[PDB]
Amino acid sequence: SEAVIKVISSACKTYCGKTSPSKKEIGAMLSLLQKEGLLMSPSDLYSPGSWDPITAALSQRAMILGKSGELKTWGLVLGALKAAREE
Repeated sequence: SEAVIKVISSACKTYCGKTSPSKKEIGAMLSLLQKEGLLMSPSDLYSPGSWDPITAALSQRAMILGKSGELKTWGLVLGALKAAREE
């Protein structure tokens, strides 16, 4: 799951624009989406269609639990992959 972090760690710097996530966060997110039962692999981040239930899910967890670390990474990592498919 190294190629799934390089494609985002390099793309976010072009999409997010001085607002990319943290290297330690990316690894703490791609692994969460799996256990959460959202995706089966980190490369699934390139699947524009399941972000709906995934985005609303992480947004609800931050509230129920109270934290917002993982969700923060999703909101950013998604801000890039979203503009990717476009252009």
